[PDB]
Amino acid sequence: KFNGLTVLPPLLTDEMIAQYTSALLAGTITSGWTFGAGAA
Amino acid sequence: ITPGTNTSNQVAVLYQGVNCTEVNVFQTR
Ligand SMILES: *[C@@H]1O[C@H](CO)[C@@H](O)[C@H](O)[C@H]1NC(C)=O
Repeated sequence: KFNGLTVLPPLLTDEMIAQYTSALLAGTITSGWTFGAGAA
Repeated sequence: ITPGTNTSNQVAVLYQGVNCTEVNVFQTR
C-alpha cells in the first residue's frame, strides 16, 4: 500500500467515544428522558 | 492551521503521519 496511500486518524479516539456512551447511559439511568429535553 | 487572517497572521503546520525527526515542535498522534 505504501505508494501514495495514507490513513488519517479519526477526530475522537475510542476512549472519547466511550466517554460519550458513558455520559448518555449515566444520564438515561439517573434522569430518564429529561436530559434530552433540558437539564437532567 | 490558521486563526483566520482577520484574527492574526500566524500559522501552525502539521506534517500528517510524519515523525518530527524527519522534517515550538510537538509530536501529535
Ligand atoms: C518517532 O521517532 C522516535 C525516535 O526514533 C520513536 O521513539 C517514536 O516511536 C517514533 N514514532 C512516533 C509516532 O513518535
